[PDB]
Amino acid sequence: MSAGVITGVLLVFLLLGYLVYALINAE
Amino acid sequence: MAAQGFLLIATFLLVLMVLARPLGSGLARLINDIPLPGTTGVERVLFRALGVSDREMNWKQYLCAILGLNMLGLAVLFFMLLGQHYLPLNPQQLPGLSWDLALNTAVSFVTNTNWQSYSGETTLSYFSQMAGLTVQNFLSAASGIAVIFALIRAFTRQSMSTLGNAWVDLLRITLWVLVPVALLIALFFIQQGALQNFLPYQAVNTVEGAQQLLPMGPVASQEAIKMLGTNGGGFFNANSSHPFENPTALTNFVQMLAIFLIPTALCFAFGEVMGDRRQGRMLLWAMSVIFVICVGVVMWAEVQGNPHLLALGTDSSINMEGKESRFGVLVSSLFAVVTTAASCGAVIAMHDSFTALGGMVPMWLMQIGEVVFGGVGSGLYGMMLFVLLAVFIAGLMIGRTPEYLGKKIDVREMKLTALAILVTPTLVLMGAALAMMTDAGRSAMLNPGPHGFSEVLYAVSSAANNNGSAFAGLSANSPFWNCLLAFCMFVGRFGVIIPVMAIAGSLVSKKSQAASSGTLPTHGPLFVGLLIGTVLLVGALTFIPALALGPVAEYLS
Amino acid sequence: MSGLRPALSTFIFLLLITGGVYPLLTTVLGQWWFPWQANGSLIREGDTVRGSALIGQNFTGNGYFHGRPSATAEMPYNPQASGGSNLAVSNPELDKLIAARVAALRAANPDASASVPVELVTASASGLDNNITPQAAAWQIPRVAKARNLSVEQLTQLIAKYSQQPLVKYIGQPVVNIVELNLALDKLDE
Amino acid sequence: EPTLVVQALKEAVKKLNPQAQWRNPVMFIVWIGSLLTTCISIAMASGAMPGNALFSAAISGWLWITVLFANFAEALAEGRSKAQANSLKGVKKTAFARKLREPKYGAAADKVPADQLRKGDIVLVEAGDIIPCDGEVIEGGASVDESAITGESAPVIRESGGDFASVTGGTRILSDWLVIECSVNPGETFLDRMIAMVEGAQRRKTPNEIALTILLIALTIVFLLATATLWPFSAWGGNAVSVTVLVALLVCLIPTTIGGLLSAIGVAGMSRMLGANVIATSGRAVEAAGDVDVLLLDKTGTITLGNRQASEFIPAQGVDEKTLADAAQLASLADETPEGRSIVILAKQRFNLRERDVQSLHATFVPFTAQSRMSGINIDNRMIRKGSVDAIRRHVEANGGHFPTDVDQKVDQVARQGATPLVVVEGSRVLGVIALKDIVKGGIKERFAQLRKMGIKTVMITGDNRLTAAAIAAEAGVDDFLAEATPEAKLALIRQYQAEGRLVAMTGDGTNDAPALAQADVAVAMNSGTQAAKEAGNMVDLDSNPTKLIEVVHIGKQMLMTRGSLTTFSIANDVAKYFAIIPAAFAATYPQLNALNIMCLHSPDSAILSAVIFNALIIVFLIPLALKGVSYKPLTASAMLRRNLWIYGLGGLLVPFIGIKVIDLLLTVCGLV
Ligand SMILES: CCCCCCCCCCCCCCCCCC(=O)OC[C@H](COP(=O)([O-])OCC(O)COP(=O)([O-])OC[C@@H](COC(=O)CCCCCCCCCCCCCCCCC)OC(=O)CCCCCCCCCCCCCCCCC)OC(=O)CCCCCCCCCCCCCCCCC
Ligand SMILES: CCCCCCCCCCCCCCCCCC(=O)OC[C@H](COP(=O)([O-])OCC(O)COP(=O)([O-])OC[C@@H](COC(=O)CCCCCCCCCCCCCCCCC)OC(=O)CCCCCCCCCCCCCCCCC)OC(=O)CCCCCCCCCCCCCCCCC
Ligand SMILES: [K+]
Ligand SMILES: [K+]
Ligand SMILES: [K+]
Ligand SMILES: [K+]
Ligand SMILES: [K+]
Ligand SMILES: [K+]
Ligand SMILES: [K+]
Ligand SMILES: [K+]
Ligand SMILES: [K+]
Repeated sequence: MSAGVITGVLLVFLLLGYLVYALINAE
Repeated sequence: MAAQGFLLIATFLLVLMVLARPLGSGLARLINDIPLPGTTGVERVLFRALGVSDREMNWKQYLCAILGLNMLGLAVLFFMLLGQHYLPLNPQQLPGLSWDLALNTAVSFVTNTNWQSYSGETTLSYFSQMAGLTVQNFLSAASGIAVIFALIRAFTRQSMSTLGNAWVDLLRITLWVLVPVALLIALFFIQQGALQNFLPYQAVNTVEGAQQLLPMGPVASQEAIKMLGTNGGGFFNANSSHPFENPTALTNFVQMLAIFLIPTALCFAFGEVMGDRRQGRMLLWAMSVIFVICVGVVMWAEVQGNPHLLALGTDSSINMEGKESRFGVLVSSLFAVVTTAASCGAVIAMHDSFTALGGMVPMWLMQIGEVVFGGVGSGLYGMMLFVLLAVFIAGLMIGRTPEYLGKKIDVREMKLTALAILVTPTLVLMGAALAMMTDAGRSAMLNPGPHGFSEVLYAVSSAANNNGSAFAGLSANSPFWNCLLAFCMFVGRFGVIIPVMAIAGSLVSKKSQAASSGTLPTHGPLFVGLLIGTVLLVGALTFIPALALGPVAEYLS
Repeated sequence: MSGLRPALSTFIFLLLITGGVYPLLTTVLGQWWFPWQANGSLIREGDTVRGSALIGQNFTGNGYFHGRPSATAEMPYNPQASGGSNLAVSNPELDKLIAARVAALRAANPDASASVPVELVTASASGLDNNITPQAAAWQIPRVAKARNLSVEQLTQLIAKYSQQPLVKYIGQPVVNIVELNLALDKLDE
Repeated sequence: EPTLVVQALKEAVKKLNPQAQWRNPVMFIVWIGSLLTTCISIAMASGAMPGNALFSAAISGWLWITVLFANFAEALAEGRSKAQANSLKGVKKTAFARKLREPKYGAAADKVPADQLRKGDIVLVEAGDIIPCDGEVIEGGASVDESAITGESAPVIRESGGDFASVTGGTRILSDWLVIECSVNPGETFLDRMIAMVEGAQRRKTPNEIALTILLIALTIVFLLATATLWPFSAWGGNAVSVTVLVALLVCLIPTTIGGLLSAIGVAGMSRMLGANVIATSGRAVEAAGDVDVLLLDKTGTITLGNRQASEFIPAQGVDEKTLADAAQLASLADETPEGRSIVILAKQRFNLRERDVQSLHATFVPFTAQSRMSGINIDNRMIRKGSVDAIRRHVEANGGHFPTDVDQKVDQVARQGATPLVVVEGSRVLGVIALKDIVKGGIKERFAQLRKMGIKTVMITGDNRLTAAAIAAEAGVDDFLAEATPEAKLALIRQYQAEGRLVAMTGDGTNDAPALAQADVAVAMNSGTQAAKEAGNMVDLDSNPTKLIEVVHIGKQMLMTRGSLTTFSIANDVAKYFAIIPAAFAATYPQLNALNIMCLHSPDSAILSAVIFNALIIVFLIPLALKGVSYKPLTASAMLRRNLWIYGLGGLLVPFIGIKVIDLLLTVCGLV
């Protein structure tokens, strides 16, 4: 797609990965 | 009208509980590893011949067993669908399916979703219908009942490191709960008008001189296992609207009873095996309250149909479009709520032709996790995850460590419950997003406006929540749609099964305490309302923006 | 190794038992107890079939009873494509189709009431709908009587003969089998 | 909220480092969205993207204010803990020590600061100087003002007797020289351990907070998925929803109240625990003390548990009130019992009794004994023993003195009042009676009945005979009582109470009941030197009150239910957040969705600002509840669930509507939007 759309989708994916990692961890 | 609908709801509910309590006792006997009467003596010989010594296995081995049998089913069905023309029972000599449709159908029928992106009578042969669909409708249902059997066993057993036997569980479920009851239901279907033949497609000389090619086949047995196992994979294009499939209102009533039979009997079995029936009655009360409210809302929405019919000169404004005539609009609405609450792809009525408000409540009620009388066992451990959230919140309120029926809930259980509750909404949301950012997903469209996004969201919810009920206007035969829905079905079922299995394996290692006065009871109207509030509030917080962009915008339009 | 034996054994046993025995036993029990119900309920009149008693047929004739709209692929009443009209409530295409059907039925039935029944203008879930309400049949009586040179009382008696009320009033609706009613109408007239 | 603390804590807040933010995932997500909205606002102001370029700036600023408010919550809790930390440590930062080479006073006093001196030394302290060392005493004697531990300022005798020769902390001496050999090094000093505790906040999260963060992270994930998927969904129908509106809805939907107030709740609850004279190393033990089902209260050295305390002084015929208070203060000076502490505190509150010059008296002091139930001194040749009325009657009848007069109707009057009569004697003549009244305003019987209504069981263990134990049990209102206690018997009692799947919390002596304290799930140790106690675990009670385990149950259930109530409140606000933002967010994509705006708001950007402003300000408005906990009513579990629902779930379903409405009304009157 476009640059803004793809950077929004990738930022959402990194935020989701960070939140899943935080849920897996206990700190 | 309102009195007729209330009478229908009350009659269906009371007949369901009456017919499902003895099946609850039977499933309780299967849970407690006690053989059914008239089964031992040959059950031991069968296990000796099959090489199963009834050796107890833990959660890792049990989950690996169920998953391996599910991969075996997926592979066998995929090869059978690719090579169906080499196999016998080809009245029309139908060619083999394409790779995308074959993979989607295989994943759909192994994941107990039974989504259909095709017309059955012009796609699949008699051998495919007889083996690859009926066997999977038995096996996926048996796998779900086995998972909930092991979860109930985990809630019972004190400080043991094992759960049960997967092969004994699946064999007992399939041979005693599934085959005889579906045999009785299929015999009633042949008592009514339904096909159980193998004749070729009989050409018909129409009275006015047209040509009709009637699709004969082995329909009644697939109907019976479809209705009993909460499957929803129809023989024809219409999953239950076909008169060779649902000829009478008595057949429709038996269909709804068979849909709700095993979730109700599983709740009764849970209540009996725990020792305290109040927990099973708590679950039944919560699901029944949500179900009654949903049926009332959908019945009112379908009775107060479109004003366009009244404007263009019809005697009534009842939305009869996309609904069969042998069943009423109230019966169609009740079946829609039943089939979108219990993870069944069978439909009396076309759900596109439903009113926006009457199609919102099926959509939201299947988006909450398919937990209100859901699946076959699947909705019961969906209720288990939701009551784990409820007991965690309530334990926080009362200031004590959360404890459901004696066993405390800890960090590992909280993590796995959170992951299991995360798995299906994320699949719905990213699947609908990926369908809306691609022209391959936006090219299969039928209706314009917010109803089109409603169609896309309903299809992705059907894949991810193991329903298979479809807004049939969406053309899901595209390779992208088939792959996306198959991925959603696979990840949905198996990524809910795996963390709840880790929950069971965590729960077997714990010892239940003694019910003191300080412990919160898990029964009563307070906890029933708390669980209802938890389920509806989580479903709202997950899907109000999507329903606002879809069915709410359609209704206000 | 250790898991490949019971998995394969259970899978082959359950596959054979279910897929072979259950449809075979169901089929032999069906063809032994309910023939002409497991075989399609085909109306047979002299070594030929004129349709099932359940499927329903396209009736565009003036002297016949017109059923519900079907909207199936490649043909109105096509059992090979037993789908349905999945047009939305807010669909202008459905609005114009309903308006066209209302105009056509008003042109075809002038002596009846101005407000057409909902069943005759709204398509069914499966296009193979053999059933209409007795009120729709009573709406259709005058045109059939004028076409066949019959009486309203005789048409009402025939419709009530072929009206099939359910066992319980509130689990369904009373319906009229259009194909059997038209076949009996033709047999009585000729 | 005093200004001199709040301003410094805001100065600590102003460091909004991302390293300090990513430990809390909810407000790290809020911080990332705030930075995203700020960058969008700067790009729109420069000219990269069109639009308002001021609505986005206001949204970004208020999201930054939300982050600053959560940091204000956390740092306000840390500063409230550090105020009580510096109320004890801050004297010892700038002080001095008087060293010595031999235990004899007749030596040259070396001047070493000794702020880093190792153990096994010899120091000196005299004439109001602050004691800089924590060890034992081989000779000397002085009155010690234990303000830094007790918080009530009461003198104690610190002399080499065997049990009264243990100094603790930077504690003020009051009489004369007292040689001290410090047996610890810095780091294991009491003030250093309190420093490590107040800097040890949220180093290790409790399991309850961990599971709550897991649920909050799951809610954050589903809200993030819905917000992120709104752009593809709304981009098909009309124009797409603006990114700043999506980030505002994301932050305003994510539970940020409890997400920003969780660490504040934990630190404020542990500060409340420290203010209850309880040294708790970890909060997991506090949560377990909130989680137990039975309570064991070891009464072996104290009298009538610890609720009864001194209320007023009743004189005699031949004595004066001042002389009676002087005798009582001198008798109970050498008593670490809560009864003797209450006697000293009451005497101080009445007549400002102070330093007594113990070395000039040249009197050997005998402490309290469990078997004798007696405590007295040896001034000149007379005994100033005091205790229970039966024991002191036996003591005065053991000699040739005549029996006292009118004391029978005096103790009858105080028994009709409902108090335990404490009697002092000069050796032959009874100097008066003291009424020990319960310090609980609602009554210890009502408190124990409320504990019974909570479902948690109360059991007390008495070292006396069956009659005294039954009398004290009937006076208090406990469920079970034990007599002739041995450590084997109490360990067996703990085992047979744990045999039915129940959690046992037991308080007692850390030096005499250590294996049974380790056997119990929660151990509120008392009457110890506290060094090995804090080393092993064994939650240290400062004033040695046996009834403070009830206070831990209070502060150790209140934190958990405050967490749950605020979690439910933050979850329930989001219905009104939908009803405020969804018509505002979809005003141009679907203009038909304005019917969902049930509250008559002016404009969509005004609605978004109102919702974001309320989401920011709710943390500030719930600061007092998070700091003070919840004023909860002890009832059954179902009744507590019903009350907590009716208060906090209905608050979350009602007050965001009112708050968003009044904030939008203020915005429309003031004309910003
Ligand atoms: C609009 C009406 C709303 C209410 C509908 C009725 C709901 C039940 C009524 C309960 C109230 C009266 C009972 C007094 C005690 C109350 C406390 C209690 O816990 O009751 C449990 C009550 C009995 O438990 P229990 O007496 O405490 O236990 C005694 C035994 O030791 C435990 O073992 P046991 O109970 O299995 O053994 C006894 C049983 C032996 O078991 C059997 O062999 C078969 C019987 C089991 C099924 C019974 C039929 C259940 C049908 C439920 C749905 C009815 C239609 C509702 C449709 C609503 C549509 C708006 O035989 C019985 O005696 C049955 C109890 C008789 C009471 C019900 C009378 C039957 C008439 C049908 C209902 C008509 C209305 C009732 C009056 C309500 C006021 C208007 O539950 C039952 O009645 C049967 C248990 C299994 C079903 C529970 C699931 C309930 C589903 C709710 C559906 C309703 C819709 C939701 C409302 C939506 C609103 C928005
Ligand atoms: C916003 C929060 C609001 C909180 C509401 C709290 C209401 C408290 C009212 C104050 C008055 C109570 C004082 C007397 C107490 C003792 C009376 C008694 O026997 O038990 C009554 C009960 C005491 O609790 P319990 O310990 O379980 O009862 C012990 C019994 O032995 C065990 O019960 P039993 O079965 O043995 O009782 C036998 C008999 C005894 O009858 C009596 O004597 C009752 C005496 C009180 C009369 C009031 C009627 C209470 C029961 C009707 C509840 C339905 C209407 C709900 C109205 C709510 C407002 C009151 O009852 C019956 O005839 C049939 C009972 C069969 C059980 C199935 C109940 C039907 C399902 C309805 C579920 C709730 C409605 C759906 C809500 C959906 C909202 C999303 O107190 C209640 O009133 C319960 C109503 C609670 C409504 C749920 C609120 C839902 C709000 C949204 C959910 C929030 C979730 C947020 C989560 C956020 C994070 C995820
Ligand atoms: K399904
Ligand atoms: K289907
Ligand atoms: K879910
Ligand atoms: K689920
Ligand atoms: K399911
Ligand atoms: K599922
Ligand atoms: K959800
Ligand atoms: K969650
Ligand atoms: K919030």
